[PDB]
Amino acid sequence: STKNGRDSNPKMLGVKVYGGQTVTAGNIIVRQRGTEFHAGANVGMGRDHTLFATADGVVKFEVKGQFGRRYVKVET
Amino acid sequence: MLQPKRTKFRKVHKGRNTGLAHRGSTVSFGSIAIKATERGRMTARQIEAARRTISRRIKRGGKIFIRVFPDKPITEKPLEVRMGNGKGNVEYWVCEIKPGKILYEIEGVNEDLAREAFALAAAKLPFKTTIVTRTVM
Amino acid sequence: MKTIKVTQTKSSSHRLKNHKLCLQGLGLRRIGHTVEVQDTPSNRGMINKVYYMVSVE
Amino acid sequence: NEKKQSRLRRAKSTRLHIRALGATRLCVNRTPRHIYAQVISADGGKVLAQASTLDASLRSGTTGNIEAATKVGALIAERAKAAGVTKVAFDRSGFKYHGRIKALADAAREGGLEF
Amino acid sequence: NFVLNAQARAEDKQGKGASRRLRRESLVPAIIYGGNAEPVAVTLELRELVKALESNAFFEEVVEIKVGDKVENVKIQALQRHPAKNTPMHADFKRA
RNA sequence: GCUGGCGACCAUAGCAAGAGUGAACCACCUGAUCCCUUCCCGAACUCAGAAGUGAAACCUCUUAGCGCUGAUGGUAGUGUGGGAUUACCCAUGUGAGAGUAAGUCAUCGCCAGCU
RNA sequence: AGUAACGGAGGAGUACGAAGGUGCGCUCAGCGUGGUCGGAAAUCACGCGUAGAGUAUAAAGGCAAAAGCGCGCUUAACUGC
RNA sequence: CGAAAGCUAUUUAGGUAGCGCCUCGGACGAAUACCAUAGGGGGUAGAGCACUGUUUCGGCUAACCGAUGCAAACUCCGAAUACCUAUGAGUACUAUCCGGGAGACAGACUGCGGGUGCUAACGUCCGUAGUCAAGAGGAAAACAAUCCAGACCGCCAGCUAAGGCCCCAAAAUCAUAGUUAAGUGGGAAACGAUGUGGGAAGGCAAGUCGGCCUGCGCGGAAGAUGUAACGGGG
Ligand SMILES: C[NH+](C)c1cc(NC(=O)CNC(C)(C)C)c(O)c2c1C[C@H]1C[C@H]3[C@H]([NH+](C)C)C(O)=C(C(N)=O)C(=O)[C@@]3(O)C(O)=C1C2=O
Ligand SMILES: C[NH+](C)c1cc(NC(=O)CNC(C)(C)C)c(O)c2c1C[C@H]1C[C@H]3[C@H]([NH+](C)C)C(O)=C(C(N)=O)C(=O)[C@@]3(O)C(O)=C1C2=O
Ligand SMILES: C[NH+](C)c1cc(NC(=O)CNC(C)(C)C)c(O)c2c1C[C@H]1C[C@H]3[C@H]([NH+](C)C)C(O)=C(C(N)=O)C(=O)[C@@]3(O)C(O)=C1C2=O
Ligand SMILES: [Mg+2]
Ligand SMILES: [Mg+2]
Ligand SMILES: [Mg+2]
Ligand SMILES: [Mg+2]
Ligand SMILES: [Mg+2]
Ligand SMILES: [Mg+2]
Ligand SMILES: [Mg+2]
Ligand SMILES: [Mg+2]
Ligand SMILES: [Mg+2]
Ligand SMILES: [Mg+2]
Ligand SMILES: [Mg+2]
Ligand SMILES: [Mg+2]
Ligand SMILES: [Mg+2]
Ligand SMILES: [Mg+2]
Ligand SMILES: [Mg+2]
Ligand SMILES: [Mg+2]
Ligand SMILES: [Mg+2]
Ligand SMILES: [Mg+2]
Ligand SMILES: [Mg+2]
Ligand SMILES: [Mg+2]
Repeated sequence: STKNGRDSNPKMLGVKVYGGQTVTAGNIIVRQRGTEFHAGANVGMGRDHTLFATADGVVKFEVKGQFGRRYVKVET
Repeated sequence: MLQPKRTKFRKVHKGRNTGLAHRGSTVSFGSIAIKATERGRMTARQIEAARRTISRRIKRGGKIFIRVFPDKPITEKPLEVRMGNGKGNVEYWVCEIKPGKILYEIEGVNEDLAREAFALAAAKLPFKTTIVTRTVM
Repeated sequence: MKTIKVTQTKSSSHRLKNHKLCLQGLGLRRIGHTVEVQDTPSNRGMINKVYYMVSVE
Repeated sequence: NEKKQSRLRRAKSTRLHIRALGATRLCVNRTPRHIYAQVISADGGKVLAQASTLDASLRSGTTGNIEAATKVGALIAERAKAAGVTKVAFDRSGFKYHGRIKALADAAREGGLEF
Repeated sequence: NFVLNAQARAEDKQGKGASRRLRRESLVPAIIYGGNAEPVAVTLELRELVKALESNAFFEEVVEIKVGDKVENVKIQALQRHPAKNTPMHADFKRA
């Protein structure tokens, strides 16, 4: 008998809406543990770092700033 | 026989030994080298045996550079146990050998004595080898 | 416009799902069947996917 | 250097929040000798209005005290209303809100600027 | 003095498959760059090159390549050898 | 031609090394009575100023030494079809990382002031 | 995205009225050089400082508008949704 | 017309239930798929040593520096594919939705990517494709799961696939140029050797010497009813 048999249930994280797709307000874009993506314009962040669309438009990923951050934003 | 002083993990996946050795394939420490032209595993016992037969032959003149180090642990199930009940116990350590890998290098010895020593070492190893010399590009 | 002739030369039965769909989307039904298709990039892609079981004029 | 470096670190938070709100910004700067106010667009690139102690109406006097700051606040309020700018967000730019900055901001509130 | 005789290597002789075909017919792909001209791709003969490689002046001298009625004064810049069998796979030449 | 502020852009823009700027501006500066500060301290923050100094700092120039960027070619890997089974080969498509030549001592915008 | 094994490794069955909210402020870890014990390693000063510190707690992913560290006032640790 | 041997749960594991997969009816009809183009996010293969570990040599007074390797639980990098969305040509009763009836929830093998095992097993456990299951025909002597191919019925018609063409047994004792002498072909390793063919060099001068790289062969090679490791003759 060994001491390794455990694991947790899957969490289904990841990008839910890719670049160029249309969203409505409230649509979830990214499920992430930390902020590997940061909220740009028309994108909000939930308590578990979920990125969601706060407006209609199309999704657009970028690399911005001097920290080279990945940003999600919604174009209206 | 060589062994890591410590490791992050005791047991390791089997893996696949595939591809060519493009990294450790150039004579860099000495003047003559033995190079594996075939693929396989090199246990620490084989490394010790080949080093002993080379060093006893060249009679301590010149330096020997061991370019392989056994850092992969290999497990085995004890005799007369069935197929479940977790992973077997570590027995020995191996280095993975891709064709083109330098195993031993000799510095400070003429070519003929070193070739005798390398022929003596080749009969202790499980893959085909070759004797290569240092070039300039 | 600028048609080409496409004949099926091998079987489509045990191929990948999308290779069979490329054959069906070209209009080919059986071994030895010949169809006349417009020469376009959209059709050249389907033909290139299944180059090995098809012959082109 | 160290002072300016730390003050810009202090200003970054309010600046990023104002940019996220998408608001017209009244950015102020204060030196030991002068004071400046700029009404800047939401994109952060266009200066919609400005005022300072270098205006041929405050320079000839004395600058760098609370009275000159009140005068600058009145002037920027007028010039900003002239360009159709009413609702702004005040950017103290790492300066404490009390003092000369507060005098400028109060003169701007009384001038008609809404914040 | 070393003189290597080369042929031009156009595209459709470049890439993985064509390079392997060349090396099967006892040829070596090579490239020449430096100066202000553009890189030129060439095919060398393997025996000529492995013979020149035995000498040491070949690595310290200005050697000459003839793509056909064109002189090229170069120096060897980089060699690529097959890892297991020591045969050279590709050569780099810097215009001199 | 110079400063100031706010941005775009995030090293081809940086480090390191030299060099220069005081009309104005900016910085250092003088003192804290007053408003404000200090788990002690006018260091910082804040206020009242203008006797000095560009010393420091900022800013601007110059320099490939290091960084950073970076081909071409080749190699590794790989989708499909085929052939072999120790991981390859062939046809076709794709094609790195590393390294080499080389390039870099930024480019741009709105506003204000001074020459 | 999901994905099994008596596969390889580790944690949980809590804590906290502040360790929550907010406004304001702050920036480590390590090095060198000096200084009463005091010393490799305490506190002080000065120079660097490549993120290597920290995070109630395991690991991963995050963390400069710091998500890390302080001070004031507070109850949004609200009700209907 | 036509499955499944899956997932989730279960005193559950050879039972059952919901979903997945089948069929019938109705509604609605390109919403769907294939391919092209466009737009996306990856952290795998490979690579690398910038972090965490590990590792060899050398310098320096242990840290650092130069050189040098390695990694499922390392990453300064980083594909092909796959996946998501939009637009478009052509070709396909496609896709959805509402009801009736199910069966099934023991799977197997082959390839590819893996864990485990001895880089054992017609082993075991996953992912992915095909086949069988539920699929006949031709080839592989015989031979579910390999290769070619999807049987509506009939025919003393023709063309072909895989595979073949001396005879058993349908079709070349066909053609051209080479290699092998071992019946190798028609079972096997480290290693051993003036076998024999070819290639690029080299040394010494009636040519000779010994080094490589390769094609095909040789030894290494011992089992129990009877040749018996080309299906046979040959
Ligand atoms: C474009 N780069 C060259 C740049 C420019 C400026 N300058 C400005 O924008 C303002 N001043 C200028 C415009 C140059 C006159 C910059 O101010 C900066 C930087 C670089 C960043 C890099 C930062 C980085 N991390 C935090 C994303 C980092 O890891 C380091 C580091 N040494 O490891 C940094 O130094 C960094 O934090 C940093 O400080 C940067 C800048 O400050
Ligand atoms: C804390 N911030 C203000 C900071 C400051 C400096 N530099 C200084 O402190 C300057 N040193 C002085 C005191 C001026 C001599 C910094 O140098 C840095 C950083 C931030 C870190 C952030 C790192 C980060 N992860 C690993 C925690 C990260 O993922 C990134 C990134 N771009 O994704 C980083 O850049 C980061 O690795 C990094 O390099 C930082 C700094 O270098
Ligand atoms: C270009 N970035 C990525 C960079 C890289 C390095 N290099 C390293 O730290 C290398 N260290 C290794 C060995 C790689 C671990 C760097 O060392 C630096 C920087 C950024 C500069 C920016 C400097 C800047 N200028 C205008 C003075 C500046 O004003 C700031 C600022 N306002 O924060 C800086 O941080 C800056 O002074 C600075 O410190 C930089 C670096 O040190
Ligand atoms: Mg990061
Ligand atoms: Mg703050
Ligand atoms: Mg290929
Ligand atoms: Mg390339
Ligand atoms: Mg590249
Ligand atoms: Mg950094
Ligand atoms: Mg049917
Ligand atoms: Mg229907
Ligand atoms: Mg790998
Ligand atoms: Mg069951
Ligand atoms: Mg079952
Ligand atoms: Mg199964
Ligand atoms: Mg089985
Ligand atoms: Mg059955
Ligand atoms: Mg059958
Ligand atoms: Mg059959
Ligand atoms: Mg039969
Ligand atoms: Mg016929
Ligand atoms: Mg016959
Ligand atoms: Mg004949």
